Amino acid sequence: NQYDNDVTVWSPQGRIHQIEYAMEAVKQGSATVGLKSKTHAVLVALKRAQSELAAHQKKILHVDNHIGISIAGLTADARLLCNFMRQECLDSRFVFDRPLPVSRLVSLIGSKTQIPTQRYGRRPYGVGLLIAGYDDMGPHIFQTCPSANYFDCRAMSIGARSQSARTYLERHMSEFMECNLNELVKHGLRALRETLPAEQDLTTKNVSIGIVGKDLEFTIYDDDDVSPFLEGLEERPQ
Amino acid sequence: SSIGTGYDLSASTFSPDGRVFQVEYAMKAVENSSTAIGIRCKDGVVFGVEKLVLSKLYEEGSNKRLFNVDRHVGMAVAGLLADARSLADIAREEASNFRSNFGYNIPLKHLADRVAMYVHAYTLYSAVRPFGCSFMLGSYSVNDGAQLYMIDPSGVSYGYWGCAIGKARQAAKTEIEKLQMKEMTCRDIVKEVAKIIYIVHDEVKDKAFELELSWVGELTNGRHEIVPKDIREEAEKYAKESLKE
Amino acid sequence: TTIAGVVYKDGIVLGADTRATEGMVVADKNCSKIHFISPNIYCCGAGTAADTDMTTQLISSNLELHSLSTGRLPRVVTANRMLKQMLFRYQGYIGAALVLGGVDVTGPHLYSIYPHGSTDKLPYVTMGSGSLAAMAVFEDKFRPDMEEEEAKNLVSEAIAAGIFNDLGSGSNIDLCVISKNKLDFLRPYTVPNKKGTRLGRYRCEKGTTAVLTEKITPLE
Amino acid sequence: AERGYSFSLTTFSPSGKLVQIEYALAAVAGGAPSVGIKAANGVVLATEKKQKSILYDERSVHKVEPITKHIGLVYSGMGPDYRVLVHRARKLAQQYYLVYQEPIPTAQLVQRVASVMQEYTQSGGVRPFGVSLLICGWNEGRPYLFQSDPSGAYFAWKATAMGKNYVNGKTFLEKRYNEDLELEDAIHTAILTLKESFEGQMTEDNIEVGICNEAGFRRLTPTEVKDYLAAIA
Amino acid sequence: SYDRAITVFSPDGHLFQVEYAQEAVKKGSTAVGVRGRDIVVLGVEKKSVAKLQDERTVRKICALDDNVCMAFAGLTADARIVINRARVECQSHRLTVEDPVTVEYITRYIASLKQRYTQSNGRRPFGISALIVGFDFDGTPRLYQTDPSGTYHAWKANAIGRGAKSVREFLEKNYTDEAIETDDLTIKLVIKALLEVVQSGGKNIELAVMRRDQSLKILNPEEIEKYVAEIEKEKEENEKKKQ
Amino acid sequence: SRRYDSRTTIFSPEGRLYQVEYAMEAIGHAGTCLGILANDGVLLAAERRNIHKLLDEVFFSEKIYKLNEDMACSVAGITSDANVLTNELRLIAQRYLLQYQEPIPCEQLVTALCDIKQAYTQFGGKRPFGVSLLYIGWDKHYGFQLYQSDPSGNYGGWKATCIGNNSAAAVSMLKQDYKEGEMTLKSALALAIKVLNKTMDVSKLSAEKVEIATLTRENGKTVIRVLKQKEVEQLIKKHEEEEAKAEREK
Amino acid sequence: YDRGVNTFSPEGRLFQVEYAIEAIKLGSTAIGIQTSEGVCLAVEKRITSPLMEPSSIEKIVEIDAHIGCAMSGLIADAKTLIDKARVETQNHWFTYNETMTVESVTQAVSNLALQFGEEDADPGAMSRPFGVALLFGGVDEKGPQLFHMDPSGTFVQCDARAIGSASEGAQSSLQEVYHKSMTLKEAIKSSLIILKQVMEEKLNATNIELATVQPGQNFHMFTKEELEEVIKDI
Amino acid sequence: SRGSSAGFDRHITIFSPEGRLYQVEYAFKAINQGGLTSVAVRGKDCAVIVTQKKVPDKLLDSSTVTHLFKITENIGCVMTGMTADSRSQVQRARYEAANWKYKYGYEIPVDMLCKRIADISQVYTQNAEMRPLGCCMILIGIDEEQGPQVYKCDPAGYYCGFKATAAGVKQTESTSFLEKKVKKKFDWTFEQTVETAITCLSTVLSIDFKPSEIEVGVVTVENPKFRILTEAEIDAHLVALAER
Ligand SMILES: CC(C)C[C@H](NC(=O)[C@H](CCc1ccccc1)NC(=O)CN1CCOCC1)C(=O)N[C@@H](Cc1ccccc1)C(=O)N[C@@H](CC(C)C)[C@@H](O)[C@H](C)CO
Repeated sequence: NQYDNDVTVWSPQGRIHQIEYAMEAVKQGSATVGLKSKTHAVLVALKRAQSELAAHQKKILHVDNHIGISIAGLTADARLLCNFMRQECLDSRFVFDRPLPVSRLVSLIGSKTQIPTQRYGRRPYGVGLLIAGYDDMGPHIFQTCPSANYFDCRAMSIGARSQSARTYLERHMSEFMECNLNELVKHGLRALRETLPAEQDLTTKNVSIGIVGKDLEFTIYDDDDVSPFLEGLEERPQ
Repeated sequence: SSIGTGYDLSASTFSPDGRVFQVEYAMKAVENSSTAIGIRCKDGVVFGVEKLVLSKLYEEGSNKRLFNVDRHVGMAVAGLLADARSLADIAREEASNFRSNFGYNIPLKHLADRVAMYVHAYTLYSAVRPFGCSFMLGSYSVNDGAQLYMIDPSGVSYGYWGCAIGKARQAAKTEIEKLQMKEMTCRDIVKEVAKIIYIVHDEVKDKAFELELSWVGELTNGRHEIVPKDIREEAEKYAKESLKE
Repeated sequence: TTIAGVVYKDGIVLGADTRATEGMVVADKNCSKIHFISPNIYCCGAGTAADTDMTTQLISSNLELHSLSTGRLPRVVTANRMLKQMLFRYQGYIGAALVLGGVDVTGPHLYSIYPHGSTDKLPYVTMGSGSLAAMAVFEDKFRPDMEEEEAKNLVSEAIAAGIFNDLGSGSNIDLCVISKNKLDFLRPYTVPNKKGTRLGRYRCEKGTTAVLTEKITPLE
Repeated sequence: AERGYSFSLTTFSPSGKLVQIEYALAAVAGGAPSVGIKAANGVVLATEKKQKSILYDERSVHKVEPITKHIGLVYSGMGPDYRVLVHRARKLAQQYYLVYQEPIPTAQLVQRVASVMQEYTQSGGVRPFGVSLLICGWNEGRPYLFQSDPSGAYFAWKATAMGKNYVNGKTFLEKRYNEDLELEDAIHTAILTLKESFEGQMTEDNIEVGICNEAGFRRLTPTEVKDYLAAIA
Repeated sequence: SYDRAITVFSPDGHLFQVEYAQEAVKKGSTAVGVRGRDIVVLGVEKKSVAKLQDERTVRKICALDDNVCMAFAGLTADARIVINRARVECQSHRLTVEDPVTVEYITRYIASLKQRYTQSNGRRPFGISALIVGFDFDGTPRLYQTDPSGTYHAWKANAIGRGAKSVREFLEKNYTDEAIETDDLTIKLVIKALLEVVQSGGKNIELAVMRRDQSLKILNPEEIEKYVAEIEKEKEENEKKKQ
Repeated sequence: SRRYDSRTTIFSPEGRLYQVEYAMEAIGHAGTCLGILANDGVLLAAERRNIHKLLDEVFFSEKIYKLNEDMACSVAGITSDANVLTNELRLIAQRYLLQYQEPIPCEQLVTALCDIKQAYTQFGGKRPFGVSLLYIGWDKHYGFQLYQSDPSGNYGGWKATCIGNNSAAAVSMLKQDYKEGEMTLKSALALAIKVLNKTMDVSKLSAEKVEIATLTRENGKTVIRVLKQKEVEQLIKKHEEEEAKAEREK
Repeated sequence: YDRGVNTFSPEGRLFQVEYAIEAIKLGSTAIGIQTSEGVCLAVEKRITSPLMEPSSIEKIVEIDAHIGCAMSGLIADAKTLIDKARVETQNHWFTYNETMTVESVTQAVSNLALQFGEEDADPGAMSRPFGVALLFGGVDEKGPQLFHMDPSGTFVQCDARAIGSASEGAQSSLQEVYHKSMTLKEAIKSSLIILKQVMEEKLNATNIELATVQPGQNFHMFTKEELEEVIKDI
Repeated sequence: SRGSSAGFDRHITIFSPEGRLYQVEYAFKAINQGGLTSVAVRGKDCAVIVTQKKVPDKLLDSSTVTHLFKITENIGCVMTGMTADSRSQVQRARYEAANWKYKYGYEIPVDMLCKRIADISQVYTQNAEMRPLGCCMILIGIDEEQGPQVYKCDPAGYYCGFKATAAGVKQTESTSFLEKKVKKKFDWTFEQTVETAITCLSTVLSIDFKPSEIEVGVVTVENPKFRILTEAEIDAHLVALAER
């Protein structure tokens, strides 16, 4: 209780409680899935709604022509980090006239987000990110945490009840690398839908898709443009 | 060895018995991390890291605990990873500045000294908290020799022949002592490193793990490089076989 | 001005004239150009008067602080470093040419310091508008390890050359002898120039000045 | 990285007491005793320079310090704080001299140093000085003795004492001393009032004395102290 | 500098420092003000009459410009600060814009200042409330009220300070079109409202009035005693011959 | 960092500033200091706490400061804070003089200092100045003037007031013997002697223990003078000759 | 027990922000309805005294000729945000010679969300979140749009939304009467009805304010007479 | 009083009711945490430093384990206490020395260096944002006229010149030894000084060192350059001691 309120205070057990509390912010948001084939990187996000009269929250954001993200946590921090990534990409294009390698952008995210976890009066970024990108090393799915740690993934899921999605993806990793785009998005949608009780399922009103690849810039499908993906899926079990 | 009545909430505050508990807590954060060892032979330095895998979903080579600080200097980290990466940035920048100012590759002892001073600068104020990681810097040159240094969260820097940091630090040190690295070569050493890593690893409590390896010596023209897949799989085979005795 | 400095067997002799000009007019007939730095270090100033003043004063002050903290007698190299570094930091905008002389724990030391911040350690130096004449006297009649009175004669001779040959120099000759255990700050060491005596009485008797307004005011 | 605490560490208690200043005075009334005596033709400062071993080199650090050629200092309290205040005082004096080309009046130096000490009772992230200062000087013919305490307050003294047993020393000086004394006499009664608390064989290395007449301020040599400490001369 | 959050939210959603400042306003001398047809009157109660104190140097009514006057309630020093900054602003407005100043504008400025002090680091809310009064061009007489929170409103008549609720209720029950139909009647309304809470006197009451295109006029204790005499006479010629 | 902060510029739940009140408590323990306004002048009279046999007395005064050629002030509380504030007052006065080429009106100087004190009460996180001040002066706008300022940054103009130890009783006692419009410097000095006599804890009252200064208008110029011990003794003796006289009628 | 203004709860949220959300619940309730014929915003004024001029209570303001805003909670905090919005729209007009989309304005204001803190900050930087909630109703190229924003900075589009003290009940009543094809008159009527339900005082022409922004007409604040003519058909 | 406390006087550098600074004393206790002891002895024509070299691991390049530091060619030092803080203070010392020579044109006196370092420590003593360093510094070197100089500075801000001193765990015992040995008045030669130091440490720890258990710094009048003794020339003194 005395080691809870500052990010500059180590616990006697070698832990920083503010960082972990910040990590808990990711689980507060709606779940999201990211997976890559060998040609495409795909983000599938479950949009959440307050009431039935409120539109669904944006979960997928455009960063650069070759990079997009899916957020999970505080939308303000998400917008901040997003603008940062956008700025870094623009800088890279301005200086070198070539798109910024995704891994380097992720490294910069790590460096930036690490700073406030070591200064008094500062706080960690209350947001988790799934980054889908394509460069001359192929497609990439990355994950960034409030603890400023980042991971290079074959597949990943973060947020509320994302454990189900994780469990699903962990079985189909081997399938992922050879799937075509439609099958990849399918797998993503199944993983995403696993994080739901049987009384509810995916809809064109509550599902967003972000796709980037060797033949496609990062694009966001939101409403009627999602139907070609949903229509072509199993009935799921109970 | 356990006081905490407000005397352990800051690095700007001494304990009544003359201790800075924040630093020690950071060291405990280092202790809770997976073990990373590094050993110096007569012709260079070899690094080995027990990189625990938290999920099969993660790509191979994710969360590298082995860094390239300079073209002639490698870095093995243990503990809070973000801090370790920031420290890697600081070390890199220090080496770059040294080159830009003096015109040659930075001597390892000096780099270790500088970075260590930077680390120590955090064990003194309430405005910042000590780094939660320990690390090892390895290098080789013909005019300098083979060198291996280590820095803990307090800012202490020392030169080692063999060193380990993490959970089974002592358990690894007892295994390193058995070796005669003052006569052996980095080629033979890799196998022994992988071996000690597999020995020290606890297959029960900790789940699956990936092994990281790093060269820096005469066999690499003074460049710090990753161990080729061939030699790595060879060393892992030697280790898995040596675990049946 | 016309300042000089020499190093003899037992120490150092510093010389200077006393003429201060503004334009081509003598403003001060008696100006002290030999400045106190430390009890064992003195410095002659030529160039922009206020600059030499404030510079020499500042360095004197800093040296007082220095010796106050160190408890020892100030070294000449210290005054030299302070002076040259300050002057160099201002890139010559401080018009201060200086002759720094003093006796140390290491012996007698004489420096010349130009306003751009360069220094020269020499057995004898000259600075000022009359420095060429004085330097001619030095180059003609200097020998190493002179006796005190001999060196005093030489320096006063140099300053004299500056006084009579340079329109920028004039009036008295001030000397400063500094040995390992003596400080002779001889003010008017020589008055080689004298104003002619008045040949008339132009005294105005009380009443010759017409007055329009008067007001007396008592004090205490 | 570092910045600083911007808030006062010295605040008013409900009773109205600036507690940290009082604790600072508690630190002052705990150090070696120091006496100061103004004597018509001069001023005397004296202090207990009792080390704590034969290994100490008493001829390296001094308690009686000169500020300028005409002003001197002794103290009661913490050494380091005193040292800081000495450096600062010297600097202030040099500033005054650079501006006016005239040696700083003792009262002025006292006031300025007092302002400096006052700062540390209000400025952020700092404690007051654990030091009381006795400042002697010779300005405009007359001699001067001043005291400045941690609060930044200052008083003019004919004679006084600080440190351990400053009350007994104050009554002692109040009785066994008065005006019209010469410098010699003042030094005598100063070493005498210092002897009223010297729990040991008071040598020439156990105490330090500085004098300030109209010929400047200086520290008395151990030899002169030996001559005086012969209970005569 | 002092980078410390002073005014923050409480778990129940309150800004405690601001509320405390409002309580500091509650301890202030009662200040009332009413708006009429061609006049506007501001009066302040318990002036802490010590009779050894110069009345002029402690007035709670201050002019901001030739157009706008203002009374206050709470910490007098803070009020001095706010008043001076308001005057400076009144001049700056003339500098950047040829036109003078509207009452609403300067009120908005004061309010914004207070709020800024409710949301800034290292600072602390002003412990005052203000009754701002003026006759901006177009002739329309206006009265506004401010709050430590930064909120501000317009009123026909209002009161702040010690027992402000009582005078507010009185004014509510007494503010008619019949009352304040004449200047002297509006002033009498202010005096009555003040007497309904003040410790029964007249030497405790400071009243001032602004009228049309004229300057601010403070009422001498003689004139105040006259109006109070007429008020004490109307309370015995319409309240004594019926009760 | 946030833990060590004593929060010096923060409202108390009742709506008050605690450090200010505590500073007032500090002032209540300081030497008694009063001032009275007359028709031909104005005066300050303060108890002296620096009263010891071994003190050197090298200044014109102890608690009386000259601020301006037309203005002087007296102080009560922490003396060092008082030094700061007085120095700053002199600064302000000289600035106004430099700007308008005429002496600063007294009230303007007072307000000028009070804005600084208030600033110390509202932000910065510093402790306030534990000092109350009494200002006496003359200007071409309001003639002779007396003012009082508290650490709250609050001030007021008085015809007679007191500040320091036993200030309350002194105030009521001044209320008793006040004289709006009929006050002369002499009667004011008598009043000062009386009040300072009853209020000072150590009775009898020697001239050693008190300190009196007067500001008057003489031939176009303003005169500020601190009374010598003899004059004070005259006032005291006269007070006793007026006290032993009224007690005859019994 | 005091803590920093950027401290996280074990649940994973910022204390100050949550407390600001709690602060909104004490404010005047406001309702915004989106309709293909235009957007409408209505809000109670909560007059606490007959002496208080009700025309000086504006909880509905004009951001620009095509965008209006309704606010609930600590209004003093909202003033700053409103001015920032106006300035942003005008800057955008200056730079690009076009109007801002409602979403862009809402986002711009939402960028001032967690712009508070103690250390490592500017001297004039915010010390605490804004204790206010906003409804942005306007007409752009995407037609009529209504947005909602809270101190968290999370902003989202709504077809119909109620903020304030009577948030929940009014939201339920809104859900009961909203179909994505209402006429603007129906929206205004429903708004005033729900308002009359949730208000403690008797709903009249001086008790509330209503404003509409429609594809053909600029931001319009309903006058007393028009308000009466809608209240008429109660 | 007599151990009293109030407020945060045990957490930061503010005064206790009895006028103490608890954090400073705690720093002095932090000096002992290293578990080592250093001895400094001044001779007639030299100055000697000796310190434990606890190397409990064969995995350490024993050449990197040192508490002796060269500040200047003619100024040496030994640090006792927290290692990192010690290295920090050494860096600062080197800076102040180099800067001194740059500004004033002559080598800094050991006196002035120590005074400077102590003055820097005083700030840590007076400011609450930082905490004093858990180390003690002992400087040695030859002065142009005052000859051999051995100075020492504390975390408290205290600095002093010494005929001999010690620091660390067995400080008091070592001082009590040294003053007893000084009163006897011997001919303080080089070997006398070195032997006195080594035997002080030895009879204070009861160890009788191997030549790889201690390290010895030294500075002579005939050779003013700070010199570190090899294992061999230490073993020379060691075997020179076991004869009388
Ligand atoms: C009359 C005395 C009190 C001082 C005299 N002052 C002056 O001449 C000052 C110069 C101020 C200045 C401003 C900016 C930059 C430089 C200088 N002039 C004025 O005060 C008034 N004037 C303003 C406009 O009309 C002309 C001068 C002076 O400095 N004289 C120098 C000569 C000089 C050099 C460069 C610039 C200006 C003057 C001098 O005597 N120097 C002697 C050395 C001493 C004084 C240490 C010698 O060098 C000998 C006499 C030859 O001049």
